[PDB]
Amino acid sequence: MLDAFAKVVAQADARGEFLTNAQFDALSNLVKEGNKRLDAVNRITSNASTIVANAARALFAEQPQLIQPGGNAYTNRRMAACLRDMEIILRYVTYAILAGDSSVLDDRCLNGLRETYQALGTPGSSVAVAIQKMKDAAIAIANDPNGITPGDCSALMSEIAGYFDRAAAAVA
Amino acid sequence: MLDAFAKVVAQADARGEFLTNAQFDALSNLVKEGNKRLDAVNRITSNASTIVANAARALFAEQPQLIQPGGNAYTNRRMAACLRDMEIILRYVTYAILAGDSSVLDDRCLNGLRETYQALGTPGSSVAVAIQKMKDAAIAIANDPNGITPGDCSALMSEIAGYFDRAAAAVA
Amino acid sequence: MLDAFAKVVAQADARGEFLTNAQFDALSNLVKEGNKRLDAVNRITSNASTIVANAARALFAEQPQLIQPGGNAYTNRRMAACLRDMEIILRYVTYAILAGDSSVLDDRCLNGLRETYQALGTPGSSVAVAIQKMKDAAIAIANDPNGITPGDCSALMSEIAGYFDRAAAAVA
Amino acid sequence: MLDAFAKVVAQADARGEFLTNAQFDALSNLVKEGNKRLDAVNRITSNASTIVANAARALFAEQPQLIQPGGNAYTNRRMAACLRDMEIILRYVTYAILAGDSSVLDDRCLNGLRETYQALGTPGSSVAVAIQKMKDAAIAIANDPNGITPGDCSALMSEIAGYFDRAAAAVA
Amino acid sequence: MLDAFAKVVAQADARGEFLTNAQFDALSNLVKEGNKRLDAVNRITSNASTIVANAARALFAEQPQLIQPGGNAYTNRRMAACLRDMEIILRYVTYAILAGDSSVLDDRCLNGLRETYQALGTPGSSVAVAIQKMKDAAIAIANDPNGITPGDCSALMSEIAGYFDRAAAAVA
Amino acid sequence: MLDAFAKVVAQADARGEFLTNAQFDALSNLVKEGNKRLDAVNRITSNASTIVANAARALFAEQPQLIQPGGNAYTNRRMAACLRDMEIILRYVTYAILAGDSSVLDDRCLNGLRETYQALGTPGSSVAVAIQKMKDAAIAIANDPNGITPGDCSALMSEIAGYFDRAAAAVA
Amino acid sequence: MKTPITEAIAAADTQGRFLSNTELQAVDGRFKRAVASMEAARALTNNAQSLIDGAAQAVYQKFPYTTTMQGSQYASTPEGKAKCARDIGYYLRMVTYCLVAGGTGPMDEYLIAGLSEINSTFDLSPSWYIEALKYIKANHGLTGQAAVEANAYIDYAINALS
Amino acid sequence: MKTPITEAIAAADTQGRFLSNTELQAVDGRFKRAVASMEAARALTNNAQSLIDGAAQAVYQKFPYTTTMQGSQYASTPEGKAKCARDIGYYLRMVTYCLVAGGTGPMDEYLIAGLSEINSTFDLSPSWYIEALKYIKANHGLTGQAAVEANAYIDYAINALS
Amino acid sequence: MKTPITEAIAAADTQGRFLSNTELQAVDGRFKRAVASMEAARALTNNAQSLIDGAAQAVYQKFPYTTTMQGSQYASTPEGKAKCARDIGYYLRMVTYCLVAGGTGPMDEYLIAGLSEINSTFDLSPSWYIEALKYIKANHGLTGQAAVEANAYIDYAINALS
Amino acid sequence: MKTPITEAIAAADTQGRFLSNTELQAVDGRFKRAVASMEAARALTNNAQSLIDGAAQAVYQKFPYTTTMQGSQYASTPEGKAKCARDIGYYLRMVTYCLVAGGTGPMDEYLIAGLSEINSTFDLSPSWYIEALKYIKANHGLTGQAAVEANAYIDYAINALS
Amino acid sequence: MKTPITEAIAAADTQGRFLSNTELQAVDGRFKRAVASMEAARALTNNAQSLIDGAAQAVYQKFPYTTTMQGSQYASTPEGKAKCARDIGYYLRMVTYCLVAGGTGPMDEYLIAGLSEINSTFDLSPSWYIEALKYIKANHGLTGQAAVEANAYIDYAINALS
Amino acid sequence: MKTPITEAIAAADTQGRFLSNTELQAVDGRFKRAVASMEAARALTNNAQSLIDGAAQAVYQKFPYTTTMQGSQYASTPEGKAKCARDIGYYLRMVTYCLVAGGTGPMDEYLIAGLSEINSTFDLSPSWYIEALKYIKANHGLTGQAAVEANAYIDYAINALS
Ligand SMILES: *[C@@H](C)[C@H]1/C(=C/c2[nH]c(/C=C3N=C(/C=C4\NC(=O)C(CC)=C4C)C(C)=C\3CCC(=O)O)c(CCC(=O)O)c2C)NC(=O)[C@@H]1C
Repeated sequence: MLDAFAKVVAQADARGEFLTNAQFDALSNLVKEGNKRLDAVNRITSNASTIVANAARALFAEQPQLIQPGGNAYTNRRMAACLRDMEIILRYVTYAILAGDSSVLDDRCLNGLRETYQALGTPGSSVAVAIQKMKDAAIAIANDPNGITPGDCSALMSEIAGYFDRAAAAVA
Repeated sequence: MLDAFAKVVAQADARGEFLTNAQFDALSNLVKEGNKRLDAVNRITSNASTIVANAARALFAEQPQLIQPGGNAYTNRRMAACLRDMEIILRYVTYAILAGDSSVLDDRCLNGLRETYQALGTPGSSVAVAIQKMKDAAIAIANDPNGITPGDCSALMSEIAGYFDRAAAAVA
Repeated sequence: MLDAFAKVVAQADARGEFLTNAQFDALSNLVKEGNKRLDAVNRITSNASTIVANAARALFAEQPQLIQPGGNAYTNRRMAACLRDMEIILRYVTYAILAGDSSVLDDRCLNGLRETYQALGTPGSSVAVAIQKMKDAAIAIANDPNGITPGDCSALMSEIAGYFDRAAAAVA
Repeated sequence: MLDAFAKVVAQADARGEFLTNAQFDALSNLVKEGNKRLDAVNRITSNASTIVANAARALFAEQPQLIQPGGNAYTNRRMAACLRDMEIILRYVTYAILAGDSSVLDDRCLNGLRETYQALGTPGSSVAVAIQKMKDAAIAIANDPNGITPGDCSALMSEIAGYFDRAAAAVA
Repeated sequence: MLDAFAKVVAQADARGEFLTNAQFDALSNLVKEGNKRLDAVNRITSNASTIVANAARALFAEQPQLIQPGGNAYTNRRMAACLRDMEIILRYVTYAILAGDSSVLDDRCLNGLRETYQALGTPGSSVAVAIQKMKDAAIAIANDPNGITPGDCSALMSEIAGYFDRAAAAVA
Repeated sequence: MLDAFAKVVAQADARGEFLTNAQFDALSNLVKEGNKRLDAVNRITSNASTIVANAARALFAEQPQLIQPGGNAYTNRRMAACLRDMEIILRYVTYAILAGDSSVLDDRCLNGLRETYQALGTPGSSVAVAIQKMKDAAIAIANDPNGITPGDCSALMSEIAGYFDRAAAAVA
Repeated sequence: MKTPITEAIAAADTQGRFLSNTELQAVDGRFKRAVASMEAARALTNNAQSLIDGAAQAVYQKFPYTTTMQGSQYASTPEGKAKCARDIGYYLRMVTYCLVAGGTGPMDEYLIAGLSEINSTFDLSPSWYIEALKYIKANHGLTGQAAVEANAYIDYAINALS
Repeated sequence: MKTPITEAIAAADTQGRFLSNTELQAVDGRFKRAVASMEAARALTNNAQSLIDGAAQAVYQKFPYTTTMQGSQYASTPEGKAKCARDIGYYLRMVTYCLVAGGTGPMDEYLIAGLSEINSTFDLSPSWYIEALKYIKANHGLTGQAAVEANAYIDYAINALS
Repeated sequence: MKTPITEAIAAADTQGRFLSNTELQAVDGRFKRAVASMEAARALTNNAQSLIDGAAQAVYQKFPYTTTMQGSQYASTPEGKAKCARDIGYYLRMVTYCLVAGGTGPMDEYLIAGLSEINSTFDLSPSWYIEALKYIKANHGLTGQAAVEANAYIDYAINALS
Repeated sequence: MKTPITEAIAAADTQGRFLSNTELQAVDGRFKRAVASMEAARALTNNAQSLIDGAAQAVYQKFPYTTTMQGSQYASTPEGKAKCARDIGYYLRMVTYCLVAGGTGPMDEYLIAGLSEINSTFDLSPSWYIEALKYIKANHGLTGQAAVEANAYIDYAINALS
Repeated sequence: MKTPITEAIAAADTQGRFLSNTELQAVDGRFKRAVASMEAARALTNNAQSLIDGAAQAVYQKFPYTTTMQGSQYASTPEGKAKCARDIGYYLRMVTYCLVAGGTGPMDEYLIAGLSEINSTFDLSPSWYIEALKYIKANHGLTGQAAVEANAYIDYAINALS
Repeated sequence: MKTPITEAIAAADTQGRFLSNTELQAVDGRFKRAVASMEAARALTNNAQSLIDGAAQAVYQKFPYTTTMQGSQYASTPEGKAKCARDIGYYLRMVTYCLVAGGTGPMDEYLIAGLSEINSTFDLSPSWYIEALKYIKANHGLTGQAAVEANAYIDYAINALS
């Protein structure tokens, strides 16, 4: 597992170099944006259950064959497994938002997940839809201008989107 | 593991359907033949040791190179392993006879067994001969008209043969 | 695991044969050379640490990129791992010298080791250099004419070289 | 684990004796009462959840200090543990009803349970009350004259009471 | 494990009470002293090795029979075990300093430790001396007025002493 | 585990002393008697099965209540357990004969064995009889003057008896 | 799937043994009971629709708020009502699977595994489905041992929801 | 109990290590945040009664059936209402424990562990307690970072019930 | 001890479950079979002595050397013959225990566990006891399902010796 | 395969250690003993046929029934006699393998593993092979330490059959 | 790599939980401390060369034998001196990695893991590197909390060598 | 303790076996070697003092700084010198224990276990003790196989320190 800071460290070490000023300044601006990063994690996490539920409710409305008899999300065992996968993906995405780096999401969630769904018969293209739903909901929630000190979080919301897209691209 | 009854259930569920009359009648005739099924299992099982021993004695008579020095069944370790494999196969076959379905035999015995014998140097074609011997002996014993209420068990003996053939086909 | 004696036994058994005189005489000459074999094992083993250290010191002098930042032997974790691999290889080689047979070295050290270094990024060609260094040092030490009953150990030193070459060939 | 039948067997074996007629007749009357025994198990088991819940609801009404802050059944962790213990005890009691023998209840539930509650601070005298509640409810349910072939189950209800009393006596 | 804050929480819960003002004020003064607490932990921890070594060097000077042949700290295995026990005790003491509560030290270090030394033949009275040495050294280091913002840490040093005394009292 | 040699070593170390001449001479006489010690171990071990069987056959003749219904050695499970205990005891005794020291027998066989038989209902006084039988048989076999270089092994047979008596005393 | 027969085999297979009379007696009891079990499964299947329609109303009458209250989890919309009738039918169909298979396996695998998670996530109250099952148990019109079989698996569902 | 400090120690103790700067930075963040956390705990405690009384009504208005429907699990009796107000107060008191301790530990150990089992056995709907918590979150009158602390633990309760 | 009933409980207890219809059907099959099983146990007990005496001779006729050959393992002495008749009676008594208990448990626990070890240590040939059991199976005079029960447990012994 | 040398290596390899003087002393004892061991192996090999022929008869004389009794497991047919002489030769050949290898490994791996299973399945009595080994031990004509080696491995076989 | 942030995630991920306020407070403490940590890392980097050159001499003065004694492990040759200055720079560079990452992870993974093995194999005395670190700690010229950060990781190195 | 005999027993005991010829050959090699081993142990014991006194000086000459440098770990004081001579004697005494026991056990248990920890904590350089052992190896005055035994255990110590 690497965060944004350890990432730079591990690159300098591979070169055997002290950090340059361009790196000390870049890592200082992460810190200066740390509050915003914590608001996003807190907001997404405090609405984890509604993000997941509403995303599933929409997925099954748009793709009702997933819940018809024979569907991959039919029976409560497979429905629960599906809701869980959505919980898990969202959890590792919020980890990445805190770390400023996707390694935790890659190493512990997305790596091998495409092969898992293929061996089970689960359509990853539908899992990608699910991840897309959560993304729009999480960003809407995290960038809500209400009840918070006004400011610009656009770069952070691009980063947060990057992780959702990354997960969605890894299952499709 | 599925028995004949759970098999139908799992097919109806995949379709989301109650059972039809054609299915309620078919499952009733299994029940009405249940006594015969229990006689066969009891008879084969009560003669397990002679079925196996006599089958091996014949196999080694016909293929004496399996017991010559260098043969795959030479030394007591490999002979015991061979007699065991024959015990195991017969055991899972009797399981299938009771269940009315081959899934237990497939999932827990035959799946991967061809690859096992190939990686060890064991000739599956000779294991198939062994399974053929047990088959003829088990059917002769199970369909013995003596000391039992007279009746027709021909469909059952075809089913029992089906399992032996299935195992024999999976190793060759 | 097989030693020189069990090796012959396992070949005679595969043929179903008692041992011939050519075999009883060959196995007697191993015994008559047993003292020399024990001197070699004792000598190499009593200098294990200097064999390894001096071999590494030379390897890194000749290939200084292995210890530069980014090099496979840079950081103390990877240096220690490298010194360990050299200890391990030497240990299994001394096992083979005592047994008169390479099976222990093959089965427990060299088998799969090429694939291990490939999956890690370790250059086996450099590991082979290391093994070459230890070889020359171990033979020089084991065949030192000093402080020992004079005699001819040339056949033994050819055998000892054979094991080092075998390991070196298996990683490259 | 022993059932009523194995119990007699193990006593005859200790004496080295075949069974006498007094024993063959006693074991036949168990069989002839087997239907009643299965109705009782089925009835208690089909109402397990209401037996437990209603028993707890009454226990806490009568002993409200168990649910006050500081009480042994305060917090959801300890409440759940309490409801579980009641489920478990009832489960092993129904096992004993089917077996005609208390050994399963003794060996796997009641043995050491007094020491467990003492080491935790749980008042076994209150657990006994709980077990008493379940008893009256289970007997009322199992001996309900409605929707069943009329007959006398009084000896069976005495036996069922015996198991509840046994458990209640083992914790107090 | 409880810290100073969780301690108050668990007492209020046992009573079923919100916190009073006397408790909100007491817990605020812990926070206001948090910097001092972190200086002490940092200082003791940054000198862990010299605290331990110098303590042992003095212990063995004063009690040279512990290192004579037959002594409990003779041989490198028992010396290392002794130095380790001193490391471990100091480690759990620094844990307690950070938590403001001895529970971690009690539950995970001191509980059962008297019985351990008795079953091994280790004189706990000598272990207490060792703990006394570390105490004086740790307090001298942690309360060093040099290179730090001047202020009064006397109450903290009394607390730190309390933990050392507690451990020393538990082994003697 | 200690042998006769390690025993002396561990006593000298406790005193911090080199070995004296009285000890170098005593340990030399063990070596000079090593052949006799190996004949005894070889002889007892080559007749392990007859020593055990004949000992049991005599035990049960003298104490036929051990094999009557209800007896501790009745049923094949308990008979096998009894024959095993006799095998095990004899095995650890032969270990002690090779080591010249009872520690292996004490630590790995006899320690706690009295408590084991008491918790099971096994009469250790009868186990002692069994051990007595094996003793006389093992000594008769090991000291057989036939087919061996003549000499005096009386001190060795006293030692061997000592181990049997020790085991017999530990169960009674 | 957990049936009397797969339990018999599982028991033997776990211990590495051939089947024995111990196990065959268990299957005989399944084969004998099958008469009463089939009778119930056939009757519940033949009257499934009126039982589903009746059970749905028992719920809406017992819990009127589920038909007037706003929310996607309630039956206050045509879709909601459809989902509910659908679910009640799922429960009824599982009872008939259990009767045909001779055990709980079908309901265990297809409905009970995951049940509590699903009821929490979608805010579905167990009280609803208990009432629907209670209605089916009272109005299936089965007598004798056929009723005993049906009630054993309906009450099995109810305990899973309690 | 899970607090920022016991997590720091747990981490070190798990690996067999003394504490390090890695961990002390974590406790400093707990000590700094404590200002805002205490402010919230003190305010929620001072206004607890009106918040409990207000929250209980929000529930009865949202779910009127819980006051008119017969059953020991409902607030249709004086005792039922007492039990409900009691439970709402338990939730509010746990929020203040979490604020004082600096983590979820108090709520995790005293309320969440066993929650789903208790709500199933006694037929208590999670929707009720969510609405009570939603009301407290809207009317605690906290601003700034004190509100952020309070809402973080109230929303933590809500996720446990969802 | 392994009976149809303890297997039913074991199955449920292993999974942490109450019993279910799955298991009760198994016990019903034990209770129904008991009619035929008891009939056999009563008949084998009533004719035990002539069956033991007959079986002992079948052995001595099949294996004459066991009566003339010197050795404590043979029946060439009055004591040897006593031990043999004793052992045959043990086998017969275990068959009746299995019939009464409804499973192999009695024979498994009291005779089969340790059997091969005992036959090796005391040089007792399994061929002997197989012949004794084969004789009992042919001359117990049982018809119908009572014979099927008896033969199932005698053949069970024979497989343990093969 | 279990020889004095593979035991030495196994010991070191198990602990992750280079060999030490502890182990080399063990191999020296194997190399010294080899003189007597080889002498025995060479003599048993040179006289193998008369020993096999002699041992087979000792069996048929001790156990006459094995030559007259009907059954594929007996030596009452030319094939049976061939199988028996074959088996006796297998035992003799394993003794010489053990002498050459310096340990039990050859017999352990090629003959003892599976022995009891094979003797049960094919109804081969261990008493037979013990008598054959007892005859070889008495008539191998070895003196001194060569006899001690031979008898150690023949008696090792005998204990495996007892 | 062990940083305050990866510890926070590790804690949550170990328990299968989303992050909570418990963990976010820990990261806030890392973000706040970063001011002082960066200041130190920037200063140590800017003055690295004079600190390495100064530290190397402190060693040669404290341990003069390391410059006059023959051996490839000593600084008695131009290459030896180069290796030593190289190593001191490695230590200094790891301190700045720890300050930037906010924890010991960099030093743990790149230097401490394997340290004792390396110092034994190449006969490098820990006393040397302790003295070099002691010199850097005395002459880095840092004040206030920047010094506290620097000393925390230099003293962390020293404890690893003690 | 690890001796050739306890290894033999350990091997057998691990597998649940009686001893066999495989193991007895190993003990014979220990008994034969004992001649040379004792000769060495007796000589090293008889000349222990001059060897300790000689070895201590070889160290002070090789590493002069250990006699002039201030610190409790050095031999710059009468006590320091006493501790050093003490330690050298400990090493010499362990060599004689290994020779008497026939293996490394004594040195493994009494000296090597914990060695690296002790040398780190008290800042004792392994180079010192290697030089002391190197001196003993050169000046013990042993010839033939007695020297081979002595050097095997001295070089064993040296590898533990390298
Ligand atoms: C070739 C490697 C060099 C060499 C070896 C050599 N040794 C001997 C004789 C002996 N070697 C030993 C050594 C051991 N015996 C053991 O049991 C052990 C482990 C505990 C060891 C290390 C012994 C005892 C002898 C016999 C006594 C003696 O000193 O001679 C020879 C002579 C041939 C022989 O086998 O006796 C030789 C050649 N000598 C060289 O010149 C080679 C460089």
